[PDB]
Amino acid sequence: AKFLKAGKVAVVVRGRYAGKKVVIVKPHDEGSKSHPFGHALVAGIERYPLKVTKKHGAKKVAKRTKIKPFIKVVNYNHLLPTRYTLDVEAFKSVVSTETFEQPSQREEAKKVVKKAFEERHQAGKNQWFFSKLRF
Amino acid sequence: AQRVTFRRRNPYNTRSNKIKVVKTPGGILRAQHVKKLATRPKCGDCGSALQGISTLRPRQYATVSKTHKTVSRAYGGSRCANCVKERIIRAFLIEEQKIVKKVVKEQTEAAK
Amino acid sequence: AREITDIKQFLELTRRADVKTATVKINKKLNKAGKPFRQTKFKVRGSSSLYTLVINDAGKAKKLIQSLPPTLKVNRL
Amino acid sequence: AKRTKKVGITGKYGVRYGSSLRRQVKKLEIQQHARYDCSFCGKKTVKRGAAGIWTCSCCKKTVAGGAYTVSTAAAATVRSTIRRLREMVEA
Amino acid sequence: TRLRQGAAKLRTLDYAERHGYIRGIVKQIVHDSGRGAPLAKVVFRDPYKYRLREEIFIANEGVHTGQFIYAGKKASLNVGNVLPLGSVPEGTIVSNVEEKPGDRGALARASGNYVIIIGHNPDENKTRVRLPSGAKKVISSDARGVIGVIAGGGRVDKPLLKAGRAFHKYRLKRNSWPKT
RNA sequence: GAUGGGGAAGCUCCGUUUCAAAGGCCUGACAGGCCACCAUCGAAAGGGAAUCCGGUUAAGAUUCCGGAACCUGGAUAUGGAUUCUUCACGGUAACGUAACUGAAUGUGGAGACGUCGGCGCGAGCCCUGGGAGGAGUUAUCUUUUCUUCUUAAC
RNA sequence: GCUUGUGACGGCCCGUGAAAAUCCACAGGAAGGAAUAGUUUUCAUGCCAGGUCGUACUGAUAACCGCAGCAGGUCUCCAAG
RNA sequence: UCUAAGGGUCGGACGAUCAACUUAGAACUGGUACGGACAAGGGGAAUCUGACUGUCUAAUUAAAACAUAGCAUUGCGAUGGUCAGAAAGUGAUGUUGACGCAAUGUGAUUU
RNA sequence: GAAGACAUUGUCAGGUGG
Ligand SMILES: [Zn+2]
Repeated sequence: AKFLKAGKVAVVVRGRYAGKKVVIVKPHDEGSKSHPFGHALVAGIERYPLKVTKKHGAKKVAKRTKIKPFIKVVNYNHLLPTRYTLDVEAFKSVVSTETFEQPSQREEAKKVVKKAFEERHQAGKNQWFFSKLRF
Repeated sequence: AQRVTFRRRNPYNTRSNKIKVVKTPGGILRAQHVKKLATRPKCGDCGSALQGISTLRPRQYATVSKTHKTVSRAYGGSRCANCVKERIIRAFLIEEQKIVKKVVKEQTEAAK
Repeated sequence: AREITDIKQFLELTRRADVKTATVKINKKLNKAGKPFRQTKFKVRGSSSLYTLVINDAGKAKKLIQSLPPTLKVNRL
Repeated sequence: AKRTKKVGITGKYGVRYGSSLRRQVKKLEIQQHARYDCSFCGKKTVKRGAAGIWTCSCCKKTVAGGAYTVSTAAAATVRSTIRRLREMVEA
Repeated sequence: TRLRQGAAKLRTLDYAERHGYIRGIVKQIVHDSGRGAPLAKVVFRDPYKYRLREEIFIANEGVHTGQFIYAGKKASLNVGNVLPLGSVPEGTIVSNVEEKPGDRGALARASGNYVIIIGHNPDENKTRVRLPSGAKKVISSDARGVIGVIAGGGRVDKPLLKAGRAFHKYRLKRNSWPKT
């Protein structure tokens, strides 16, 4: 079956975001005119959140838990599946086939997912995702 | 045929004291002292040549900016773009197999 | 030395407080079958690097020679 | 074409150094310079160099071996007795 | 000895080797300058400080690059690895073995040579092993030995057929050629 | 080839990191903490930061003069970029652009590397067509013979 | 076409044909920092400075060594028709 | 003085343009001489020796002398073998370990 | 770790012995 889904998590293998985890939102098994291959709109991060401890202050954790999102189109072959998953309904409509244009769209689309990942990582769900794969 | 003089005091045909000839405005040939070649930097895992990088003399790298000695992704100025891909998924799969051994050991100690 | 393609870029290199001196050169060359036209070369002593500008038209030369400041020390040829 | 009857591959040395020696050096010269089977690729692209080494350009892997072969009969028998003795001692 | 990369030595008998094992990895396999046998750049993780500690083992046959070595005392019996000789039974063929524990090897080092454990004195620990010459000798168990023959057996079978090859041979080790 | 050290009746010798208390920091309130070597000498032909042309003298020039570039090490102002989403964006990817912080420690790369053969590529020189200039043979023949027509560093 | 340089290949060996100073990057992330304003001096511009010594000459059937201005000897580049 | 063969670049069976010296083949000709100069192997039938490339008695000897790869033997398992130091907390082989280290007679081959 | 009142080191006496 098409075990790849849009509530799914994956990894990047190439193109300036490898070694960083992502999530699928919109697969296209035969692509489009542009992106003429099986691709998927995805989102992930660019700067992982640093670890925190007991003794850190509010300001320290505030500095450490800033996080950089990203959104990109990718060939399927340049990813790897993952058994883990994530809740995806929050940021479905902000991203779109047209959202990768006129980056007034793109930057707000980054900011929504920035707040989303921040509120998620605080009271951390998907700890495995939010921690950096080491390599 | 005009004949040419070494400009430096080393007379010998060494690796370094090399000679390219070039004709000049004033109408007399002279020798011109080329310097040694670069080499492609290489892959610490692959032993392969890696792209995007300027083949420059080693101190000469200090002049150029960050871009020419680098590419964008992680493991930029050292690696192959395939050896990275191999090791990353190695680190992912055996990271999952750590969980596999976790479920094995917790199963047998639960049996104990 | 370096070459210029934009004059709106150019016109502050002549005001950048490193220049004291600059010059103009004129050149006699022929375009494809064309006709023999003079060709202006405005050169300016940027101290770290000489900046030039090649121009074929003479009306633009008369424009720029007047547009440039009076204090700047130019020579010809 | 097969351009000779019995001298074969070592004919560059010529008429020198004796036939009884030419035979043995020929026997080893065919063995050293041929291309051998990769354990991993399964390809006849495995070449020696700097005697003792054996190297597949395909998949870039290298392995030690005989001075003039990939592997010895002693390698075979120690491999087989190890396959025995590992299973014997482990259980 | 210009080009001699490093002595064909063993690791030291540290706490890991002595109460457990360790995984150590080969990076390449290189021809020694003036040796009948090849060597192996092989690396471990120094467990007291954060770095990858290089080691220079002798290259037994069968071993390839991209290979691991579990090694110490609790290592599974496999080619390329190392143990002190008490855990194995008789008959396990080894090489590059030690005279005393931690001397990093005197015996069974040359090309295509090996030694053959035949006996044990488990109480009052020793181990009985034959030499390539064939002289029997019983030594303590805590000293070690690498599995398998030294690679390159049959280096000796080939003649040389001309003097320049012998000059190229004996330029490298020692000026013991031309001999009277 | 020093010092440590040990011998030597002794001049001085064996040895070169080893039977050594060998050296310096990093915050931070005189107390805690980390690191690990070992000297130094030896290549005007090996490695190695970076320059060209023209002119000039009785005699030297990659040295001087005229012009034009480069390297290293400093300070420090501006421009530009990044940012109220603080440590840029784009491209499937190969990788890119004018930049786009970062210590201790770790890892990797260059420096760093044979001989011979044949094959390709380009540089210089050689053969030379046409044109424009200068010289020379021409009793007789030769739309001829010779020379110039160039352009660096960066 | 001649010489020379480089490249991609191939052979060649029980010969496999050096190490260091130096430079750079990468992983790592101690920590620092903006909104009424900072950060970036590995981008561009802009400013001062670069010390000691050698440097001429010949390099040879006269400039050196051969008791000498000796039919001798001394490493090497350019190499036309 | 001729012929034939050996090519690129441009068009959709072949054609237009562009250029090289390589060989072969047929004539005509004169001192019947012609690699014309210069440069440039004399060859062969028998006997013996060392196997060979190679090395040397500069300044009376350049071999049937020396080394050579091979063959066979002997020694040594590290407190070891060879070898050295004024003595040492010494030192080479040795960053080595019996397919090794070292000394032997002998020198390719058939037998 | 091995070895241990033996070794060994300092000094004496036999056999052999260019
Ligand atoms: Zn392979």
